[PDB]
Amino acid sequence: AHTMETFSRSENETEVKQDVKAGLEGAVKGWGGGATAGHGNTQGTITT
Amino acid sequence: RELIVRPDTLRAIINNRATIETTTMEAEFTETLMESNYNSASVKVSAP
Repeated sequence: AHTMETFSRSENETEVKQDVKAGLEGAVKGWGGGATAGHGNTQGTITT
Repeated sequence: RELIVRPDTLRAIINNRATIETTTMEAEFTETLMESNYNSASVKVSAP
């Protein structure tokens, strides 16, 4: 009797994040103002 | 239809080497992709 068993497994995982933020403000003689902006990006990957 | 005449005997050899063979193969594959975004904007204006 002869038995042969072979097993292989590969797991790969990847994650990327990227956040950007910006802002502005100012006022003269009470004529005020402000602004703000943002951006995001998240990418994941799982391979088995 | 019978092509040849029935013989009185047969030439034979004996072989009793029994064999059992089993093969199993399994394969799996998984692939997950994830993405996400966000955008933000804020604005403000002022006066007295």
